[PDB]
Amino acid sequence: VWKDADTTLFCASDAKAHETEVHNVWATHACVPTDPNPQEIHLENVTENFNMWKNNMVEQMQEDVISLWDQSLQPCVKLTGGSVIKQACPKISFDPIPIHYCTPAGYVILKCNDKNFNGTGPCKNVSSVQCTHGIKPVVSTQLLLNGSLAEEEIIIRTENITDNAKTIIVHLNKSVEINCTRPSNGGDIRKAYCEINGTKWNKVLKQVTEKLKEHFNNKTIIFQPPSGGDLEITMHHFNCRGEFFYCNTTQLFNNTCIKGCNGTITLPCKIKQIINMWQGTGQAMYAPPIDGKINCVSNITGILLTRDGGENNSTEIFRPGGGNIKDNWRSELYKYKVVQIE
Amino acid sequence: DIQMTQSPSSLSASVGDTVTITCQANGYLNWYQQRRGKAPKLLIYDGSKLERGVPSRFSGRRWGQEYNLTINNLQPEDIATYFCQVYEFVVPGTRLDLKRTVAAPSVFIFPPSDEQLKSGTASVVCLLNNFYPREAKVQWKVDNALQSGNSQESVTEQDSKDSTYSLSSTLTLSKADYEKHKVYACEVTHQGLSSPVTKSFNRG
Amino acid sequence: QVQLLQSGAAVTKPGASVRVSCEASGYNIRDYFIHWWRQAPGQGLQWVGWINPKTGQPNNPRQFQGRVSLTRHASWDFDTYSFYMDLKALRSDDTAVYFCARQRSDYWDFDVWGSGTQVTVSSASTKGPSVFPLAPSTAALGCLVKDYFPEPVTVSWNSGALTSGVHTFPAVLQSSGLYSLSSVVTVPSSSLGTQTYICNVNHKPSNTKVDKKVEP
Ligand SMILES: *[C@@H]1O[C@H](CO)[C@@H](O)[C@H](O)[C@H]1NC(C)=O
Ligand SMILES: *[C@@H]1O[C@H](CO)[C@@H](O)[C@H](O)[C@H]1NC(C)=O
Ligand SMILES: *[C@@H]1O[C@H](CO)[C@@H](O)[C@H](O)[C@H]1NC(C)=O
Ligand SMILES: *[C@@H]1O[C@H](CO)[C@@H](O)[C@H](O)[C@H]1NC(C)=O
Ligand SMILES: *[C@@H]1O[C@H](CO)[C@@H](O)[C@H](O)[C@H]1NC(C)=O
Ligand SMILES: *[C@@H]1O[C@H](CO)[C@@H](O)[C@H](O)[C@H]1NC(C)=O
Ligand SMILES: *[C@@H]1O[C@H](CO)[C@@H](O)[C@H](O)[C@H]1NC(C)=O
Ligand SMILES: *[C@@H]1O[C@H](CO)[C@@H](O)[C@H](O)[C@H]1NC(C)=O
Ligand SMILES: *[C@@H]1O[C@H](CO)[C@@H](O)[C@H](O)[C@H]1NC(C)=O
Ligand SMILES: *[C@@H]1O[C@H](CO)[C@@H](O)[C@H](O)[C@H]1NC(C)=O
Ligand SMILES: *[C@@H]1O[C@H](CO)[C@@H](O)[C@H](O)[C@H]1NC(C)=O
Repeated sequence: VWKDADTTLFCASDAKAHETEVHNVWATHACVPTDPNPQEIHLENVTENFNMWKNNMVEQMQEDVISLWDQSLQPCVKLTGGSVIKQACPKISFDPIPIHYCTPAGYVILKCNDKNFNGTGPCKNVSSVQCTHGIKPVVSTQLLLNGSLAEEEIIIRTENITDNAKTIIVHLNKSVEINCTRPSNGGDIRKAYCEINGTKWNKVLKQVTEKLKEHFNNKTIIFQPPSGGDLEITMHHFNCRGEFFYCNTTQLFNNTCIKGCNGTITLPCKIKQIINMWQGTGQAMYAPPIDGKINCVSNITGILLTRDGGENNSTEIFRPGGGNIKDNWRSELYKYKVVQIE
Repeated sequence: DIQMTQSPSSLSASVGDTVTITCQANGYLNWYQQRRGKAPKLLIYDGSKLERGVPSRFSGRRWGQEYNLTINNLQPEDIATYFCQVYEFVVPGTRLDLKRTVAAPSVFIFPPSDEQLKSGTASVVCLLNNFYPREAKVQWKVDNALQSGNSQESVTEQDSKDSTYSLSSTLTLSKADYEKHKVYACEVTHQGLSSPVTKSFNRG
Repeated sequence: QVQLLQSGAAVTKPGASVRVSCEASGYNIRDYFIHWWRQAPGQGLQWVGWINPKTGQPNNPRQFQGRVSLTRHASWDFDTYSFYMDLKALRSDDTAVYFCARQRSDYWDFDVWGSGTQVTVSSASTKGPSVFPLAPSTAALGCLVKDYFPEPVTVSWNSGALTSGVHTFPAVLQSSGLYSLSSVVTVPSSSLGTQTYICNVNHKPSNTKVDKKVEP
């Protein structure tokens, strides 16, 4: 017998002490080494309720990354209320590493094994572990990168789908590479591009529309561009090698392709020095991009969408979304829950 | 796919009374009060949870698919429109009024001003004054002919004290047509009046 | 103390554009969604959309899609915010009171509302009203306020000395495009002959002030 409880976790990783990479340095001082052989025990005939949307595990990972970024990439310029801060802002090595979250003495983590679990409700196949799986603290919008895949089939997560103010998380059951480079000799040095296999993407994209039909009474499913807002959300915002990329994904949500829709899709990108910090603390300013080829190959494993409100009846409309980076952490911790041993 | 309906949409009750209205929705329902010309005021959230700084007369029942809104000890300040809301969806609402001040209208008739006739326009105004209930019937007779299509009437909100209404009907026609007939009548029909009251005047 | 303050009334020709503002203050503003609503004359409310203050993200229904643009900007200390609604290509039936409100919970409960902003859409240039007298015959009398645009006018009597039994009817929309109302009052029969009765009419949009004396 136990009970749902909150407490301070701790973290584990395989940070190398010689690495100058920023995630490596942080985890070297904040995290314990990983356990070679972790135990998992499957609990017989036990049912626990989960709620990925009210899971304090998230808050803590959030504090971790905010602290990671605040120590590691500080801008040349930032605002503080009504004052301008100037500091040295040198280039850094940037490649996020998997971080496991671990309970202290007197607590455990409960894990859901139901393959079609949406994140909110009863779970029948429950086990127990000492730590989560390794989670890369990847920050991005619109698309979810380098995460974990649903064990087939595809899953829709919300909290309340009938609420249009509630972000929808689509969890893929097969991944699609995304290949982004700012070419060698830099001639706009800020001009970059992202490449996706259209044949693979459009099949997956069609399947998502099929699953959305299940939650929306066989209505027609249409994708549309973001309606407005900060550039960090209208574009596909992410960090690669320390540089701030913004990509146009109009071509990524093409309803006609769901003729010549099989070719390699190329998305136009740009590297920006002036940004709005995801921490929510206003504008910052960074140095021009480094020299040479800058390449990021990632897996798309999930999408964040927002449904148009109001009376539509005939159709439902879905535009890409984001901004709340806690939702990135929710996409990986949806299956975990802390309890205290009574 | 959220659907919701309303209840009677118009009812009347006396001072210090208990009134209820019902909606039938499938989501988080809220209740608002709106006085004429002003912004809405929240009264109840989630069906039963009473908003602070709001008289304890109000309450809500959260059983099944229907949502009740109750008002005890009806005060003069409580007279306004009320409506429910689920997410982005809202119903028109339900008007409110009191009872039992059964009074006849003080029916008057007004000819056009001489200053008006210089600009080639004649507006005849018939006035009903202080009555209850609001249901009345006004028809213009010109030389004993029913006038239809060329009339605009206007109604006031229920007066705070005497609890009565007022209606003003304006017949509007060209100067040439006004100087064409002699007798203009403004017959009035009310449930209170034993007989229809007819007021008239001869042009000149 | 929380506070939502909306801008002054608007008047425009069809096909044009208008911007209404909403300024929030005394609370933690990044933590709440702001919705816009509108109310056409004699009609119920109608959802215009929401905007996330943190990101600027808008959500609008099908009809206002294409038109309408929700925006926000914050002060230096993030202590005060301004929320704009830019409605494009105005149609006559866009005439409504535009509200802004705060969404407190997931209950979509709105506890704090803006005062409202009057937005009038039509042709019809600004015109003062003509005030004609309504001769009396207890008895009754009043004034006729014909042909003005836009609303509203404010009618009193004897510079606000006579308020008893005053019935100022809500204006009506004449087929021309101009509004018109009527103000009346009731007095004893012995009143006529000694007392001076004056109706005070003000139409600010045309800067037209008129004091008329009613008499048999
Ligand atoms: C529960 O889930 C695990 C997956 O980790 C699976 O291997 C196991 O067979 C399931 N147990 C039962 C009996 O459903
Ligand atoms: C997730 O599953 C639970 C249990 O069936 C259900 O209550 C909830 O509505 C589901 N969420 C959705 C529809 O995504
Ligand atoms: C890309 O996804 C594949 C599985 O489809 C996986 O093997 C690989 O680890 C992923 N690459 C990453 C996360 O860098
Ligand atoms: C992923 O799930 C869909 C149904 O949601 C299913 O059609 C498909 O077979 C699954 N993909 C794979 C690779 O198994
Ligand atoms: C990614 O794209 C670049 C440039 O088009 C190409 O050189 C590289 O081979 C691609 N990498 C992979 C693994 O797809
Ligand atoms: C692109 O995606 C399709 C769909 O799976 C795949 O079959 C094809 O081999 C890919 N094209 C490449 C890797 O050249
Ligand atoms: C993305 O590209 C499309 C098509 O070129 C363009 O219409 C749109 O303005 C772009 N979106 C953003 C946010 O830059
Ligand atoms: C979808 O893709 C097709 C194939 O390239 C393209 O021609 C078309 O313009 C796209 N549809 C849009 C963006 O309207
Ligand atoms: C995903 O993983 C690959 C290495 O496996 C890395 O190169 C890439 O930077 C990661 N994605 C992002 C945007 O961090
Ligand atoms: C979500 O909200 C609805 C409407 O208020 C409520 O009836 C329902 O129980 C909730 N469902 C979920 C998925 O939590
Ligand atoms: C008010 O609501 C309750 C709950 O549904 C309902 O049973 C009852 O009939 C209503 N009360 C009145 C006075 O009709």
